[PDB]
Amino acid sequence: AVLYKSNHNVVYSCKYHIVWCPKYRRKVLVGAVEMRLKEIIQEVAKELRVEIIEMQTDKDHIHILADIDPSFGVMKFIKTAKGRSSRILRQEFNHLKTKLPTLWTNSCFISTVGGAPLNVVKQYIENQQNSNRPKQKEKWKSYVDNLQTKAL
Amino acid sequence: AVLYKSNHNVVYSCKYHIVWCPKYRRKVLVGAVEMRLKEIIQEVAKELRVEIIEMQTDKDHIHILADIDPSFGVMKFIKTAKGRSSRILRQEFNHLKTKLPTLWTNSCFISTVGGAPLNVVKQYIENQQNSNRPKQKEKWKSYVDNLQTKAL
DNA sequence: CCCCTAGCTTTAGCTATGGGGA
DNA sequence: CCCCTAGCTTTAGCTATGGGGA
Repeated sequence: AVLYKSNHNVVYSCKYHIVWCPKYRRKVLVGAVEMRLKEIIQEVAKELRVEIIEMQTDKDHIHILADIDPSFGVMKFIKTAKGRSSRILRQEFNHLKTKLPTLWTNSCFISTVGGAPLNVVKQYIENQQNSNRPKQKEKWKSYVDNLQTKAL
Repeated sequence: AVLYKSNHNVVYSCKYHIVWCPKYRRKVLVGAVEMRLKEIIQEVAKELRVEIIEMQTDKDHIHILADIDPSFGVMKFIKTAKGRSSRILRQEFNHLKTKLPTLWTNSCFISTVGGAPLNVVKQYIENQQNSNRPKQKEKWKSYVDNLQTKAL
């Protein structure tokens, strides 16, 4: 959910808007291709532990709203999503192979999305331990334990 | 400024709120230590091409609003920021070395910030080339040349 | 900005805060 | 969640989508 926890002690929420277009901004992302593209991206996300919040395509581009573990790195998810989908789709639909040198370009757009944390930041500080005493360890455990994670 | 470009062809704006607290949430980020802390983080940001939009400490924690090249990785800026400041600060002020086992903890808070792209995404797509014709190469070069970068 | 090579997956087709440069 | 180990910088003191587990 909105606020995750690293496998260790990193408290985060890293949502990214990602957008990239086919070679020549070709309008191939429709029908069969559009469907498989979304499926392939889905498999990559689960595998790379990326939370696809939203995802839609519109002929000459794909728009993804994703949550990504800051330790992992947005470009790793993109590298894979673009690389694989390109190999698969070009294998599945030949006009994507015979008419284009590649499926994608070396470009892509990325923007961080989120609003002023304010209170979330206050709760984070307040719950850090201020000693090794029992109460403190309990305060912290209760805090992080009540956070979302990304297994698989 | 707000919308940058990679050394290659990545059009981005990745802003992050970053917060970490001293070990034990000790209120040591004041006076001399606070000043030197900000100075150190300023040097690490410039060395790592990280843009510090805003920074402020407040006794028991430092708050940073940074813009980082998506291909660089948030944790590399934090690793160096926490890592170096700790080494230096504990070297310059002994009460930080004798009274604490480390300066920081293995925790930190990270949240992406920024609103929906909407029009910025439309302009991104509209300026992708749709062919190798000269006009398209001009439209594109023109677009990317009119974007911010991070030299040094 | 381009193209070239490394690096790694998808072993094709993508990124590298990559690199060098009429 | 903890602690251990390795990696890399600050060669101390931090992170690793790290690892393993009363």
